[PDB]
Amino acid sequence: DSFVIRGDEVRQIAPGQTGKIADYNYKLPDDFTGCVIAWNSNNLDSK
Amino acid sequence: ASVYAWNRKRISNCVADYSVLYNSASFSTFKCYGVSPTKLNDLCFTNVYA
Amino acid sequence: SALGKLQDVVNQNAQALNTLVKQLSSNFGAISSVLNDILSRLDKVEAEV
Repeated sequence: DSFVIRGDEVRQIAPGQTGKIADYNYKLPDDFTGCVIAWNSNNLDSK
Repeated sequence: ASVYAWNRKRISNCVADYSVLYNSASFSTFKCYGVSPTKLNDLCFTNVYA
Repeated sequence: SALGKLQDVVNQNAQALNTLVKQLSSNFGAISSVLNDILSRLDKVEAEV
């Protein structure tokens, strides 16, 4: 699963989370087996 | 206020919508120690102190 | 005082049941022993702990 998101929201990409990204954009199951990988991409995604 | 003379406001006789607080992404932490911030809107309290 | 055996057999069972009921009020380290406090105050990932 992959997307670009605002850096302050990355905390929401986990089981049991709440907020606009977790509620309306993309929700992990609360027993998620997997890895969440993210990086600040301001040198390429900013425009 | 200063941290040595820290300010207390008693909060009373009202509705309070904690979602209006929790939705504000400016809050770099919102750690809660005997309640979860999602649940607050379904509770009612005998006093609140800020 | 002759029937102390039978009335003690009643008392032992009453004390055992009353001990078992009173233990529902014990926290065992939880935030409350009232199970509906936990379920109303905490969201699932905290509540299950």
